[PDB]
Amino acid sequence: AGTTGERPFSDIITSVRYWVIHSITIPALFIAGWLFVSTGLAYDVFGTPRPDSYYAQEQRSIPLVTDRFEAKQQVETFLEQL
Amino acid sequence: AELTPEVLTVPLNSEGKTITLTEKQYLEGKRLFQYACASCHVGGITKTNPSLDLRTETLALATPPRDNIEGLVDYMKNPTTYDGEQEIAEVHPSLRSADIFPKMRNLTEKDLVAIAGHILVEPKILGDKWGGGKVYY
Amino acid sequence: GWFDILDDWLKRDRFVFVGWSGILLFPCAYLALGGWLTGTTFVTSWYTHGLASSYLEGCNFLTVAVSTPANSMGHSLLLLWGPEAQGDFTRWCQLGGLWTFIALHGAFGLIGFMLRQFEIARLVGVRPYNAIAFSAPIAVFVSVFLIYPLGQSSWFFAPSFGVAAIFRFLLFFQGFHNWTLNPFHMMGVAGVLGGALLCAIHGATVENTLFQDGEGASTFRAFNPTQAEETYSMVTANRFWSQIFGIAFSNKRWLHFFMLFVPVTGLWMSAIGVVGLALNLRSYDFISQEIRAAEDPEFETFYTKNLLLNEGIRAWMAPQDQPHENFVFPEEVLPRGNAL
Amino acid sequence: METLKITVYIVVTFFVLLFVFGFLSGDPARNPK
Amino acid sequence: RDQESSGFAWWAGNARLINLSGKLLGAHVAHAGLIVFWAGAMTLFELAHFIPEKPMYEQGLILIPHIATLGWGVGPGGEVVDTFPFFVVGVVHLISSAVLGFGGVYHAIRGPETLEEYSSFFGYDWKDKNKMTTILGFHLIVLGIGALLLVAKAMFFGGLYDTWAPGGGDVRVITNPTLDPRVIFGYLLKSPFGGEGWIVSVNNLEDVVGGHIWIGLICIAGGIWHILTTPFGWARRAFIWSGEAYLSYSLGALSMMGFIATCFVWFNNTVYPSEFYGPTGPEASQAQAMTFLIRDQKLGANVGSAQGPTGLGKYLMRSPTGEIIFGGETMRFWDFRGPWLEPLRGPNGLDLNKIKNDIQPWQERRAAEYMTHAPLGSLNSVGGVATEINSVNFVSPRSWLATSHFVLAFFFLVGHLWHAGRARAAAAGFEKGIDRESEPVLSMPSLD
Amino acid sequence: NLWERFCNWVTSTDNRLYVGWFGVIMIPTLLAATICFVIAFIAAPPVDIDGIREPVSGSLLYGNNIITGAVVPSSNAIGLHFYPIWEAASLDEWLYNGGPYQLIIFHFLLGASCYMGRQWELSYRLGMRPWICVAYSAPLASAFAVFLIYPIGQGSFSDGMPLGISGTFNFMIVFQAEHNILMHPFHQLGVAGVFGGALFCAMHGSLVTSSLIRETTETESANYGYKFGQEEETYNIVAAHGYFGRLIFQYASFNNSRSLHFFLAAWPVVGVWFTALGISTMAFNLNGFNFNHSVIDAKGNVINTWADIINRANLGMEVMHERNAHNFPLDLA
Amino acid sequence: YPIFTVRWVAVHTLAVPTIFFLGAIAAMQFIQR
Ligand code: CLA
Ligand code: CLA
Ligand code: CLA
Ligand code: CLA
Ligand code: CLA
Ligand SMILES: CCCCCCCCCCCCCCCC(=O)OC[C@H](COP(=O)(O)OC[C@@H](O)CO)OC(=O)CCCCCCCCCCCCCCC
Ligand SMILES: CC1=C(/C=C/C(C)=C/C=C/C(C)=C/C=C/C=C(C)/C=C/C=C(C)/C=C/C2=C(C)CCCC2(C)C)C(C)(C)CCC1
Ligand SMILES: CC1=C(/C=C/C(C)=C/C=C/C(C)=C/C=C/C=C(C)/C=C/C=C(C)/C=C/C2=C(C)CCCC2(C)C)C(C)(C)CCC1
Ligand SMILES: CC1=C(/C=C/C(C)=C/C=C/C(C)=C/C=C/C=C(C)/C=C/C=C(C)/C=C/C2=C(C)CCCC2(C)C)C(C)(C)CCC1
Ligand code: OEX
Ligand SMILES: [Cl-]
Ligand SMILES: [Cl-]
Ligand SMILES: [Fe+3]
Repeated sequence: AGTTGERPFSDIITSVRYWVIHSITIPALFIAGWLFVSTGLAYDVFGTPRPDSYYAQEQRSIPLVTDRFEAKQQVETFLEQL
Repeated sequence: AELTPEVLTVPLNSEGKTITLTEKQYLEGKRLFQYACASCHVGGITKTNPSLDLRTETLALATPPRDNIEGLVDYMKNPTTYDGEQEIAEVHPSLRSADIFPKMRNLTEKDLVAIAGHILVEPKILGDKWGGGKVYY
Repeated sequence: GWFDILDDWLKRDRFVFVGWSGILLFPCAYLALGGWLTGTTFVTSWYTHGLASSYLEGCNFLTVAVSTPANSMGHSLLLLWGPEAQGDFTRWCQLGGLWTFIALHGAFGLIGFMLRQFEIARLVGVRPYNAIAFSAPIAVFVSVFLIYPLGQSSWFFAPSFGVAAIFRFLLFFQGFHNWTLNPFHMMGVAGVLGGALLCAIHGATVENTLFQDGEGASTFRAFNPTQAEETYSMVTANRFWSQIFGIAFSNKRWLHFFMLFVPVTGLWMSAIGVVGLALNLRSYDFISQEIRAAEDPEFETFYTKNLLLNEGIRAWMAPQDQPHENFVFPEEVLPRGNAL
Repeated sequence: METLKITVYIVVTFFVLLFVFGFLSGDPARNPK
Repeated sequence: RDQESSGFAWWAGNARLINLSGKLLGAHVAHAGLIVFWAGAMTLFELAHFIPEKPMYEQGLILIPHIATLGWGVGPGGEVVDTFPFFVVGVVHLISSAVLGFGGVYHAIRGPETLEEYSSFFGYDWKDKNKMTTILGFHLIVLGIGALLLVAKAMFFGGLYDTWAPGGGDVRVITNPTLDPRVIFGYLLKSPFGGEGWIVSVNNLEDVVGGHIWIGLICIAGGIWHILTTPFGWARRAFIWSGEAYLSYSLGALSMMGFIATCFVWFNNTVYPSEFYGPTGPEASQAQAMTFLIRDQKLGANVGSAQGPTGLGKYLMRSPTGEIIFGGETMRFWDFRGPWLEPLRGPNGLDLNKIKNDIQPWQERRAAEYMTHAPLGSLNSVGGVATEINSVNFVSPRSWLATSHFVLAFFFLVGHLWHAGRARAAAAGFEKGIDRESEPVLSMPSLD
Repeated sequence: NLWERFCNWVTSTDNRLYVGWFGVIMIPTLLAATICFVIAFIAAPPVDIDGIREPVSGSLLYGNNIITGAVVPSSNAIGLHFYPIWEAASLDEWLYNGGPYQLIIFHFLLGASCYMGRQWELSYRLGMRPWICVAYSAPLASAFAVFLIYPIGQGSFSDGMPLGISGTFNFMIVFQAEHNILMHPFHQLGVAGVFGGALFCAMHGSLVTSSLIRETTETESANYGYKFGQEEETYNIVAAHGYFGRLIFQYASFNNSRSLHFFLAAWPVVGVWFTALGISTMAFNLNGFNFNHSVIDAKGNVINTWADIINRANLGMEVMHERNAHNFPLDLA
Repeated sequence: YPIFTVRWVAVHTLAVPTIFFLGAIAAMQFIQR
């Protein structure tokens, strides 16, 4: 097989400089992901309904899209009646 | 949609008096229902007798009326037939027969109110799903 | 020339080969994978299906999915800048724009990968039979995720990218299409199961006809990639199956060609059948037996039994599986056996 | 039916006895080496 | 301890212990400790999660029912009266594990790697047919004594729990065990199919105790036999005599016993009391037909003349041999016997007069209970059929015990096939492949 | 030395088809099951499988084709009871109650089990390694699961897989409605085993064919570049590994043919082993994952998932399967 | 050895978002209705 030329993964993940850098970068990305949910930013970015944002106080009728081109406003008018 | 106090507000007796349960009280009545009722009463039906369900409309036409907290707690102490002609504690779990139904032993008076409440609150949330059967699954 | 300079860089011997096909493959494939991971983690399906389908909503790995666009969208491309989303990323996700995003980028990803197979095979110096074989997964993807919903009313009836969603797709095709009764799926089954048989029986035979080229009990060390000799006895393997099964392989080249043929042919056959289902052209019934059964209430086969099951599946799942139809079935119209 | 039962029972026994006595007849020795 | 000097890779590293009696002994004692450890650890675990007023089969218990079956910590009806014997069993097994582990580790990494040049008594060679049978004889006597411990427990030390006890289930002392060979060895000659059920159909503790007396004596006698004798000529020519070979012999045995234990825990409700393990499959189905028979009869239905949709009796029908049985799908389960159903059994099966008149409330409760506790549940422990909604957290211990051991039984059969075939090949001399300059087929004539 | 002559012919390696001691049992049983199957598939009268006096036609002469034809399982009235011919008052009764089904599968399971043992036997006679039979244990366990193990756990051979194409489909559909086999991690491993098997089969087949060393021209088959029993390998694994090692990355490819071929055996066998155990464990009603009404909103409304849609489909099979066999609300048997 | 290569990018394009996503789902386990 030989080796292509890049630095072997084995020696990198066993190097100190690597874990000096990645003992900060990896947890930060983890925390960043945590904050993306705990702040509730994920809900507003993707438009995913919160546990209290599926129905109104007295409806079981599914807010289903029935139109094609006016579908955007049809979803927006669903968000309004909440 | 949330668990508002008006949803948790259930009739107390048979003369109009009501009571608003708390959210934790409902979660307790849910946990206790799964503990000693769910085996025969999943979803408000009755596996060993599908002719009778835990629907509010059904409980109201029972004798004595069971569409309130006072009625259900009494049933959990001294259960009777739908017409109340005979007592059936010998074949139905109750405080009166907690010797042959051991799961009813550690149930306090507070525990009975929560269960009674959950039975009344649930159809106000699930609608006809409560006591409906596999059709409404 | 700049073309020749770029060609050198693209075809550099690396840990991960790129090539000209990489310009198409890598970005499309990354977006298809990323789009699915994004949708199954955050994006819902509440406005398209009336379903939860992300970890954020409480779904697990088996139940999460990127669901198909609403039926009212038709066969729309649902581009982000399209007339439906109108540049709004949030609305785009809520309408099912990520499904077409994955399906389309995933399609050109598969094209890029098959091209990658051609490209590398040309540089190495081997025949392109690996690329040829990969035409079967592509034919499957195209027929099922593209052609079938195109034949139907909308993208809605295409498979949703999810584990349980696929299981829905399976049972749907039983209740509505009677897909099991279709001979083109049957040939596909024979190809897949037959492929697994060939895969198991070849590896087992080779491993149990090995020559002794070492002193160790673990024979894996007794092989070298640059050796010129066969590592197992074709002669001994031939006599064995000749006496056990009656027939046996005598030609290694035909053996490994056949191992290509069986599962590839099967998938292509199942692909053809799906194309038919796109037009509701099903192998649903046998007219001869329907005539008999309708005239004779004492005639019953396993075929007539399965149709009763399909009738049950349809009437019981349709209102929720097709919420755009606004189906309302009173209990008394539901097909039910006794007691149950 | 009684005749059939006896017949099958004898047939089965015959073959089973062949299997037992057969493998008891020095089967490990029956190998190329 | 490497592939270069062993021949075996790391994933087959335990195969390096074949010719190392010392380390191998430590491995078998250390693993033995692991078994006793789990026994004690899981027992204390169940006890800490145990709720007395709840049935054992609603709390996911498998060890406590085993103890309770031995008549420890239970009373009339199988109700728990003392949790302390459960505690003792857990502690003692847990304490003993530390001992076995101590010697297991010692013999493995500190003890002599070979026992042959240390002690001729404990040293053994696989080829030594006389030594092997002696060790076989020893452990045989060990198993014989263990079976007599159950006998002693049942006859002298409190007895066992009898679900068939008069006036309801209770702990009873076995006074007259069945020694009649026509009964004991009668089970071994019964058919494994429906209505017969082989040894699984033992339905009284008298037979269970009497059986273990026979096994207790047979193993001791057989143990003495294999010590004072050496394998006969026909035996020496019929078997493969090596370490891996003996392993495959035991693997086949354990696989067989595994399948047997599965069917036993699924069908038998005598040594697996339904009070502890929950109702069996047949039992729960029978209990359902019982429940609606009672309910409908109260409403005024005539269950004897009630015609079902198919013409068959809706509540009562006949078995292929004529016996009066419950109607519906449960017709298949007409061979079911239970202490709650037998009171309604007559000489021709279910007696209609006892049904109309002599049904007692405790039978109605028992039927409804077992009906609503059928061994049906999902992998994430959701009670009921697959179409059921989330509410009841229940999967019967019978389902857990039957499935788990069937898996183990099957893989041990695979283990039998693997280690047996290789033992044959290794003894013959081609387990590592075919000799290139001496291929057997090349010396054989053509098939055509 | 007369019985020795018989033993030598039985264990003979010069027979066109190896007999062996396993074959001494295999040949009669397989012939018995086969002959009965062919006759029953063609000319057998209807069979009351559900034991409710509702006979199900399965043979060609009674209105079936190849697709709808089947040998129908024994009656539910029989259950797990052993039902040979001599236990019936007449062949007419025996046929009405699904007699042929038990006769075939029992002779078949015995024959098939001996078939596996027969595979070890010849390999021992030839000086081979004996684990090919272990690979055959994967489909054999699968057959044991649907023919023997599942009827045991359910309590009737009427719930065994019918000997027919449509009957097979009936077995699958009813199974899903009662066990949710799709949401079971063992069937999913089985799917991964057979999809992966087919993938790897197509994969191994394509890579070896691609790396074939030129020994022929364009006017003849490439297969003639290989001669039976030749010393040299017909392809170049070095080139093949060079290709697949660049298709992904080199450490995701096999350079060891023995290690590669072992993987080819391991993956689908292990996969089928699990799906075999899947049926075997679901036989004792340890069913697939149940996530019905798992997602709930703040108020308490059930927010459906794809699992709930699967449930609705399962409800449809459940309430319709064996429409006349149920008298009570819970399906236990 | 080179530090930043094509392989480097190929890694972090899968690496970085994965840990970010894992942290997100980790926070979702504490969401109550
Ligand atoms: C290999 C690269 C590649 C490919 C083949 C695709 C392919 C696709 N993407 Mg994807 N995409 C890519 C990379 C790629 N993408 C990247 C890297 C990103 C991240 C930045 C995205 C982000 C992305 C999004 C956000 C969306 C798509 C979508 C699409 C689809 C619609 C594209 C379209 O209409 O283009 C039209 C444009 C062209 C075909 C280019 C034409 C170029 C020629 C030379 C004409 C030049 C004209 C000249 C300059 C004059 C300009 C106009 C002037 C007169 C005013 C299609 C399946 C859409 C989708 O899936 O919707 C469901 C969508 O919304 N992609
Ligand atoms: C009593 C049981 C027993 C014993 C004492 C042995 C002993 C031996 N076996 Mg055998 N074997 C057994 C049962 C047994 N086997 C069974 C039941 C099977 C069928 C599955 C096999 C299949 C088998 C094979 C295929 C091979 C052996 C071999 C061996 C040898 C080496 C074993 C080794 O190093 O394993 C090392 C152990 C491991 C690498 C660990 C395996 C872990 C498994 C795969 C998963 C366990 C999952 C766990 C239960 C649950 C999940 C936990 C996880 C999530 C943390 C040794 C002579 C080898 C041989 O022939 O040597 C001469 C060999 O190749 N055995
Ligand atoms: C049931 C499990 C089990 C057991 C009992 C053994 C036992 C043994 N193995 Mg095996 N092995 C196992 C599983 C097991 N193995 C599995 C699953 C694998 C696959 C990975 C292997 C792979 C393997 C290989 C590759 C080799 C062995 C070898 C050995 C032997 C020497 C080990 C040694 O020198 O360790 C040295 C390790 C240490 C000194 C570290 C400490 C070890 C101790 C035991 C830890 C004890 C911890 C415990 C909590 C202490 C309790 C104390 C008490 C007072 C309470 C030993 C008899 C060797 C052999 O055959 O040699 C001839 C060998 O080469 N095994
Ligand atoms: C399977 C069990 C077993 C076996 C076969 C052996 C065998 C051996 N051990 Mg080991 N050992 C074991 C378990 C075992 N040990 C355990 C569990 C421990 C932990 C306590 C030890 C601790 C240990 C030590 C510390 C030493 C040995 C040594 C020895 C050697 C000499 C033993 C001797 O002369 O005993 C002669 C007999 C006696 C001293 C009297 C024994 C009385 C017994 C234990 C009474 C109880 C019997 C009862 C039936 C047990 C039931 C157990 C239950 C789990 C069923 C020999 C190789 C020695 C050695 O190798 O030195 C170089 C040594 O130093 N062993
Ligand atoms: C753990 C138990 C065990 C084990 C492993 C062994 C192992 C051995 N014994 Mg020992 N033996 C045991 C217990 C055991 N024995 C006990 C407890 C007794 C007292 C009864 C004896 C009495 C005994 C005698 C008298 C002899 C042996 C002999 C042998 C050797 C040959 C066995 C043989 O050929 O079996 C294979 C068995 C057969 C070929 C029998 C025929 C096949 C039948 C029909 C199988 C039916 C199986 C089927 C599933 C049905 C089972 C259920 C039911 C109907 C029976 C071997 C070393 C022989 C020897 O050489 O001793 C020195 C010998 O003559 N044993
Ligand atoms: C040790 C664990 C064993 C697990 C069960 C066995 C699985 C592999 C064997 C399948 C048999 C196929 C038919 C015969 C195929 C055949 O003939 O193989 C032949 C192959 C060649 O080995 P050798 O003959 O050189 O060595 C055999 C012995 O003599 C030991 O050296 O055997 C092995 O490689 C054994 C590998 C053991 C380790 C395998 C572990 C794989 C499973 C790991 C866990 C997976 C869980 C997945 C869950 C999703
Ligand atoms: C959409 C879109 C886009 C894209 C984005 C992306 C591309 C993203 C990505 C993302 C990502 C890329 C993510 C990832 C994730 C990952 C994950 C989340 C993972 C996980 C894993 C796990 C969970 C594991 C598991 C396991 C296994 C499998 C093995 C065995 C065992 C265990 C269990 C450990 C853009 C902006 C361009 C544009 C607009 C649109
Ligand atoms: C050989 C070998 C091995 C193995 C080993 C082993 C397996 C060991 C074991 C060991 C063991 C097996 C151990 C055991 C231990 C135990 C213990 C140590 C116990 C203790 C107990 C206690 C401490 C108790 C306490 C208590 C009491 C007293 C009462 C109750 C409660 C409590 C808890 C408080 C391995 C593979 C790793 C590797 C190397 C080789
Ligand atoms: C305790 C008890 C009891 C009893 C039991 C008993 C008494 C048992 C016995 C058992 C027995 C007494 C068993 C036996 C068995 C036998 C066997 C298991 C055999 C085997 C054999 C073999 C395995 C062979 C093989 C072969 C062949 C086939 C040919 C040649 C070659 C060879 C050798 C390989 C009862 C039930 C009453 C009750 C419950 C409790
Ligand atoms: O038979 Mn044939 O499938 Ca077994 O589950 Mn119950 O039974 Mn009837 O329903 Mn569903
Ligand atoms: Cl029924
Ligand atoms: Cl059906
Ligand atoms: Fe190959």
